[PDB]
Amino acid sequence: ALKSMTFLLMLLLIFFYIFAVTGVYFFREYSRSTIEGLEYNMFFSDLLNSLVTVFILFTLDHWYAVLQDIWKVPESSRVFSSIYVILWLLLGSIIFRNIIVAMMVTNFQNIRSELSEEMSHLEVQYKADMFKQQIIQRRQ
Amino acid sequence: DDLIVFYEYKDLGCPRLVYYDKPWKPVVELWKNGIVEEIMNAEYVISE
Repeated sequence: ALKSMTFLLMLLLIFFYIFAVTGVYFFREYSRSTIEGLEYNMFFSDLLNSLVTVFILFTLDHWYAVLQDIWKVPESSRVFSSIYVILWLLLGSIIFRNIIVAMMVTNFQNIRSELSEEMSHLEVQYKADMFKQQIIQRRQ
Repeated sequence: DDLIVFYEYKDLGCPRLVYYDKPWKPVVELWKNGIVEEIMNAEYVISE
């Protein structure tokens, strides 16, 4: 399986890279604001913090609460930012989870396929062996 | 030209932090014998 992980892994990490670096300077006014009462401020502060928080969005834990904690930013009619992060989390999570489970069950499929063709070839060889045993017996 | 500025920490303190292209107005408070009593709401000006 991990040998078969060739291109999908770098596709996953490069989508992570592009989406994280896009979302760095999207909720910039979340961490860079003068609001005293906030507790998810550090999530969107640094580039490494951006990687960690978009990984959190990828894992999809408390995305509701993350969105309400970013709602303390002045709502600019949600025209670009909230739809961007929601689309990113949903698309990335479902597309990558689905693609990995699909390719893993495909790996199981061809494992069983090569196993079954091996037993079929063994059965064909056994039939040929038994037929040649009849041929040899009649040849004596 | 080659104008310079000498920051005085004791008189001023740590300056506030603001960013580029942000509509900002300062908030100031009235102090009577060293206790916060009421925020300012008057007409006021700032200058350099």
